Amino acid sequence: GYQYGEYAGETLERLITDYPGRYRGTASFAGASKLMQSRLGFGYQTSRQDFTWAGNRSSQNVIASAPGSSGKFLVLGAHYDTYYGRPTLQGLDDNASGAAVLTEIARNLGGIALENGLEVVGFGAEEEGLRGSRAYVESLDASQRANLLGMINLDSLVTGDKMYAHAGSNSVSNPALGAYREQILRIARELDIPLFTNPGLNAEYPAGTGCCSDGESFNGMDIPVLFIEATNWELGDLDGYEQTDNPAITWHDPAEDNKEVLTNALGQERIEQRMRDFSRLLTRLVLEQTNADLLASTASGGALARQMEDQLQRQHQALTRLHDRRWLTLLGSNRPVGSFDGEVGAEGEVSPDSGFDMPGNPESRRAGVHLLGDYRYSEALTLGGSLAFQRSRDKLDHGGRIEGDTWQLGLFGLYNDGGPEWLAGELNLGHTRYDSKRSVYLQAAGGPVLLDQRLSGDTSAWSWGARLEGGYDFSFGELRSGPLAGLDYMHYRIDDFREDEALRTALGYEKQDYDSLEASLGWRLRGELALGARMRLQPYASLRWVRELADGRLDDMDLTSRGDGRVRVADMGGVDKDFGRAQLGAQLAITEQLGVFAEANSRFAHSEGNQAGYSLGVNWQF
Ligand SMILES: NC(=[NH2+])NCCC[C@H](N)C(=O)O
Ligand SMILES: [Zn+2]
Ligand SMILES: [Zn+2]
Repeated sequence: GYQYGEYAGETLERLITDYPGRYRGTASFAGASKLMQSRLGFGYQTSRQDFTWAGNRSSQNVIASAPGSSGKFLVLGAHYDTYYGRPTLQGLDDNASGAAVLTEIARNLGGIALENGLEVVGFGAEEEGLRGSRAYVESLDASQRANLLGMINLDSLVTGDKMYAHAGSNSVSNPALGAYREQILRIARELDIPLFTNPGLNAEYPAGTGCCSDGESFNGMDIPVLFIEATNWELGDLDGYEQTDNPAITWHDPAEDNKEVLTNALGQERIEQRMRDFSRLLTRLVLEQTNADLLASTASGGALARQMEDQLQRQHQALTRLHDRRWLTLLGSNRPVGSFDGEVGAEGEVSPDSGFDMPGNPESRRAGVHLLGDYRYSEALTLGGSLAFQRSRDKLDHGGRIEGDTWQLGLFGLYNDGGPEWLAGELNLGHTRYDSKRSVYLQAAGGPVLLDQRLSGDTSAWSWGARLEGGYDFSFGELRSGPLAGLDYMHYRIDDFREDEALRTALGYEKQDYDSLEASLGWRLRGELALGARMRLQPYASLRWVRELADGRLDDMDLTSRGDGRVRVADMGGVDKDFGRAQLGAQLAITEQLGVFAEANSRFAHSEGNQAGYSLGVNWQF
């Protein structure tokens, strides 16, 4: 997509060349307004609103609106009108740059969900005595004025060497009025964007505040106001009229303010760079202010929490698969009770990136240690334990990464009287420690990177539960296979953790107390192909369905952003409660003690959820 400000440059060129000399009662003005609406119409319900003042005098202003859940919109006003006594002559410095940056911001916010709506307003006939802004405020009713979260104004975004962003003249009463001024100062400081403010040297104007722009009408209410202009308050009468210390001339007039003249005197690189800086700065300000960044961060946090729960369930399903391999081994050559029968080994797993489902493209890989041991008399029932370690570095998108060491303790008892029928049981306990590193990559459709922040966090989550399986089967030849039924239960608990990073996008999680009840039914296989003097392969595969009787995994979490702290409901999507998983592989025995394996587990659902996974490990039975 287009970089930061390139689209602003394109729309500036179109505005200044195709429709120069835009003023009230002009066909060029109508063409310019049509162009203005056409530029920012992406993702907006643009609707020009004609107004009148003093009878015959009338004009119109472009309004682009984005629906907001909170019902309080933020207004980005910037007129596209030139001086009245300047017909058919391009006005660049006056507000062409402002209009270009405004359309740039409107497009960069297009297609983005916003908790607070954005109402990009392109004013007109402003040079005629602020008619557009006053008429817009007049059209506002009590509800709109109550819901005016704030106002941002643009004007003369090129000529001024040092850019400024000063709040309204009403900042003297409420010290908190200049909230937008403070936010834009913070963003400019954090993005290496030089942005001063009003020095307040002149007593005629309030310190840190501007005047004589669109927000003169918005000052009527105690709402944040932000004038964004490029001037030079340390030069001339300290009122910004001499906006540039360069030779140049300086304001809107026929004799100056032309594309070629500005390019020759101030350099095209300067105008382009200032337009890019304004685009990026205001895009970040609108993101942080309309809480669109908070909405994106909460959406990414919901995705991260869902993926963390999926990682925990994947780890415990890997533990149960290890138990299943041990049971496969145990179902043959029962051997005398007692003696030495402990087992140990390392197991690894590679998860293909084809799982998808979760928004982060979950490419994962598992590895770790595990222990085993089991003996009991009568050779029918044998109960034993296991001590497992696992570190599944489930990797998100845009550099996101989740990883956690895990300790697992299980007690399982396998019962078989030597016949076709068998049954068993199982329990588990897991004390993992996630090191969350998620990414919040928010960008417009075809637009540049609006914001790319990486959060970090540390959480410990416990998990317990129970399990049991069994069945019976016949066999043709040396290989057996038949129906197996099982019950899986795990009451995961993910403790609340707050992100270490101090940003707006950092989140504050909550305790997750949810249970998964995977009732199952399927078919299994088990055989022995003893090719070689010591090798005895154990083919085995499964095709079993699962139907949850409960939530399975938490759907919606109450999250609060560190920037604001309000209660935000984040949706992690639906929970696939109707699917089935399949297994495949075999187990080798290099000797009586050593033995490798290669199991592939592949959850399959026809509607949504097709996770896949491979695994290879070696057991030293000693
Ligand atoms: N001292 C100032 N605030 N000067 C800037 C005035 C800009 C003027 N309202 C315009 O739109 O062209
Ligand atoms: Zn002007
Ligand atoms: Zn202006």
